[PDB]
Amino acid sequence: MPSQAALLIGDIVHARAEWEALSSLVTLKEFPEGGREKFLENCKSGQYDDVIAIYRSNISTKHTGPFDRELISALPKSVKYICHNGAGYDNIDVDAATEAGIAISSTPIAVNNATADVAIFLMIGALRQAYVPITAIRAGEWHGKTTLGHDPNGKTLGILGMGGIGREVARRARAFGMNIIYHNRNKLPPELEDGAKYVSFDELLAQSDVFSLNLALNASTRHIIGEKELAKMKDGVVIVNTARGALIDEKALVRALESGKVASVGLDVYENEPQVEPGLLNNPRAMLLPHIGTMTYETQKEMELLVLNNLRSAIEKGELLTQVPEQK
Repeated sequence: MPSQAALLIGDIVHARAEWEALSSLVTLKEFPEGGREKFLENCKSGQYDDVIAIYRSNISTKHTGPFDRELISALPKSVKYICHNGAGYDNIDVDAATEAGIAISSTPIAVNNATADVAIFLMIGALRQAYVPITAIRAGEWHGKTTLGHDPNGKTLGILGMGGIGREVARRARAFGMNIIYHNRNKLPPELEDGAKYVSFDELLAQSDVFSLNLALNASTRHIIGEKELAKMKDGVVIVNTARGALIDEKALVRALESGKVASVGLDVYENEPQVEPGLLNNPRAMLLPHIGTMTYETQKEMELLVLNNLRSAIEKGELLTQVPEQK
């Protein structure tokens, strides 16, 4: 009927022009900040009662809290679409949305290159324990206590969750001379394996020299790598995570670093970020970044544009471009 609106939660950094352009189709509304309590008050107040679609992002969670069952339950009945900026969306309760008649899109295949770039950066950092020489040169110590690292050449990269990101990690890692193995719940068809060898979960733990993971976070993949799994890995394994930190029992990871079971880690993500377990943060043999995977100009703008294109498709045609696989 008349009077459709779109609501922006949080900020749009790179694609403001594309957002403003949607005003030819709908009334543009914004919730740039304010907290969950105030967001819920706005919902109950009727002011969003014409909103058919919502743009939100992983970062914008700080302004509303997650789009969990409770928040979805408060959304006005008008809402038909939530277009999310991020390849991960573990802060949206997808089934609650389905029940409320809301379709969700995310941003898959825009994050792949940048995240993989950071995964390989982290892997080489971890294999060289590069925080030591990075710190030493700046301190005027030259090498300082730098120790010899290991070459990735001839070594096995194991990938738990071979998907778009994993394939781009594998492509890079092969150029470094690595052999690639992976485990998904189901073997991928040959073009999607793109050269990698399928193995069981236990075999992935046993055979990886560098172990990396790309899983969606959920109640069952939380701590999928815990004490038991670390104990199955090779002595001297290096672990890389650019996915979600809570996939690993970080306290168990710290104990495994401490015993020498794990030689090093290359992390971009953490179980309670922005907090990092102290024994992890304080370990100069670890290679650690503060979740910078997609923090580039080209990737961030591509991610925004994908969300806005989903929105425009939803409004004009009543369909999404990248609807989440749960609903599809």
